[PDB]
Amino acid sequence: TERTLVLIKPDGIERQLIGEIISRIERKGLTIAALQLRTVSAEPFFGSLLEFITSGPVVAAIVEGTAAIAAVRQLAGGTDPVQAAAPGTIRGDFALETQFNLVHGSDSAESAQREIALWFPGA
Amino acid sequence: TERTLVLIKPDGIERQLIGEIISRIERKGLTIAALQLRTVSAELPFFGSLLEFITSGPVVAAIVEGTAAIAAVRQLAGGTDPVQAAAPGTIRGDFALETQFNLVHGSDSAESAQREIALWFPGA
Amino acid sequence: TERTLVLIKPDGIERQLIGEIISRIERKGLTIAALQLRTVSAELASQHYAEHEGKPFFGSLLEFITSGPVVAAIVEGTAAIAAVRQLAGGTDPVQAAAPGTIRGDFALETQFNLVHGSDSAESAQREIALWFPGA
Amino acid sequence: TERTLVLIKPDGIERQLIGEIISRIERKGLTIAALQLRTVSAEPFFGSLLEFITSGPVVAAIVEGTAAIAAVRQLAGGTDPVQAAAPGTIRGDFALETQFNLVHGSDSAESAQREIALWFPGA
Amino acid sequence: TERTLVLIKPDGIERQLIGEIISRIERKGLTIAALQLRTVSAELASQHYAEHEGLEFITSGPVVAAIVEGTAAIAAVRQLAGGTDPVQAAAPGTIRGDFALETQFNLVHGSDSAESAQREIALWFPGA
Amino acid sequence: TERTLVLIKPDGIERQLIGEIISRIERKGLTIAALQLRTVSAELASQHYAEHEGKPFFGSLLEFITSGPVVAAIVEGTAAIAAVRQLAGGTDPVQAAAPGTIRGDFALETQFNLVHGSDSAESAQREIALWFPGA
Repeated sequence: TERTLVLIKPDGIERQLIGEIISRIERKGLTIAALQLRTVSAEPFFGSLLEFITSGPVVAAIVEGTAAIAAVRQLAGGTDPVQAAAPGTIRGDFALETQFNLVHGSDSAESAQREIALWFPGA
Repeated sequence: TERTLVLIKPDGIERQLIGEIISRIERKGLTIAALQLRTVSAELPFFGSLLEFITSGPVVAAIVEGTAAIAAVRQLAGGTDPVQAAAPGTIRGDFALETQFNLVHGSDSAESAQREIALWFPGA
Repeated sequence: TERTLVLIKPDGIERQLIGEIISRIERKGLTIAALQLRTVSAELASQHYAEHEGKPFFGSLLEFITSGPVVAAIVEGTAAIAAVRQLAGGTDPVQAAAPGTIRGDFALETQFNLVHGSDSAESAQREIALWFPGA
Repeated sequence: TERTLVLIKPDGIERQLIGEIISRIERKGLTIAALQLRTVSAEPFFGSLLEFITSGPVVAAIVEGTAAIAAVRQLAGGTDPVQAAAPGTIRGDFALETQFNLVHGSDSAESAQREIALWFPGA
Repeated sequence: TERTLVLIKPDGIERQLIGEIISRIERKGLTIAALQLRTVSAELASQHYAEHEGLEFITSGPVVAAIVEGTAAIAAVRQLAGGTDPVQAAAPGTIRGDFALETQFNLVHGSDSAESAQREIALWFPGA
Repeated sequence: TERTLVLIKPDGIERQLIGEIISRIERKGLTIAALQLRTVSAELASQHYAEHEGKPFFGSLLEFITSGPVVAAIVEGTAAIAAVRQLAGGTDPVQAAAPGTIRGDFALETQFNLVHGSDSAESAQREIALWFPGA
């Protein structure tokens, strides 16, 4: 039904949490339509590879399923891992501060459209 | 103590989540007092019937008991809509995407639990 | 595809390991064709363990299996019989059960080794006919 | 950065949840800076070993990391495990009533400083 | 320190076991140096399975290919995957022993030697 | 019925696997009778590894075990000694440790194999008296 772009941020990779994050997406009922470990370099940031991340390794993925956009953001949790993110979310269970909150998901069908076109051309 | 009836809906059985759902119940501190995989045929106001809270298909019925069992099960299960209502950390919040296929049902009150238990587990 | 009978014995119920045990069966790719928590009557216990009559441990097996409720299930799928035995592990949870099995991960001694699975095709048919005559 | 005191109450030890509770602290990004299984006898109760626990075995730990105090309270959940603790917390996932809610974490920076000096002198 | 090729076979994607398989690789202490979900073509499948000279399952659905790196990565991955037959050979606690039932659908593949690791990596991840 | 000494070596502490290791001991049915995170003194190191003195690698053992904190524990229960060795797995995490063990699932090489458990009843008594004098 819906498609959303999810990024596992560099801190998520450095902490060996790639599979744990994918598992929570998969058990939610969502499917991994695209997946790739990427390296993003240095050099406002709207529509670029650095829009939601700092330069470093990142895992991009197209997540597909019913209500995928809203469900991914549900799984991820609020921005601040302690102040806003609910327990049981990726950020609530695994993160401490906003600067290193592990994951990003599209915030709208509008964003998912361009984001997916940016990271997975022709998808 | 306290008793409530749980149903693992057909979508929960199809997705191989029987043990996962029971595990969450047990780790909460609740005990499985009864348990049975059932089949329910299509019956053509659904109150007090086997199809009250489920559609036609296989289902696992279970009596769960323990302190605050009724509210505890409702907490573990989560709100109706697994994305807009169910909190993360719940069965529905963690494993489901749409209301029609939200995996589980738990009695919402003592009188419901009493009625549903006698239906699915006569004599218990 | 095959069918086998799985028993979660009273110690597995007492330890609230029902979900964990069923989870290991499901993730293995096997399906639960029948499932029931029940108490074992003296008659059924003597039927289930008929092969052990005359052996010194026969009496204690009957006592234990009737000491508390069990969970019986029919597990179905490709090579279900051998797959369940693999998941369960060897008899002695420490000296025989490999790590990663139910007994290897959760049990310490033989008389409290949590689960049982039919040991062969003939036993599977015999035990299913006994525990689930309608299946 | 911060440090807080965690107690695993006797009921948490009885239910064999020491590793589970410690596991949830570590996967949050926090570190166990000190740890000890203690026995506490029975003797208001402010500043004493029995302030947040009844007599019985207890596991005391110093938990360290960014926002450690608030993070541990988040992981633990509200007092009543069913009416207050959120799903995905230790109490929301593992406990049923306030009398046996498994775990305690310092509720403030002053409590952490005070509780740490009591359970781990010289720390 | 070694590199090895890991393939999550089409049955592994279908059963939504990508994260579970990668989790076991990571907790073992190994790192994911490359990762990609992709569809396998006839040409590539013939190169990978060129060892069988005497209509392929690898081209039915997508697969996840990955380079896994770390100390004794090659042997460690084989240990994690388990023997070929998930019931008769794979040890409990392995990917196959815990999640699979028959050789036809044993979920995952890992390079069986240093030589095959280099040939498989050069085939699936040229330029890596 | 038995007690054994369990060490989470500095690499197990560095990798934040304390809870994972304790969980595997607990779910096996074993109990934690003693538990403490501590730093190993020079004296304690030479005492724990005294059986390796004179060997060339004796210096590397002392340096590693004092390179960072450890968690020491007394694990108790039926067959606790053999059960802990079962959970930990063989020495080499890849070539000897079985899948499903602590070393088989989390470690790659011998010098960083995370945990140690007493290998016999004599060793258990000797190691407990050294690490937990009052126990």
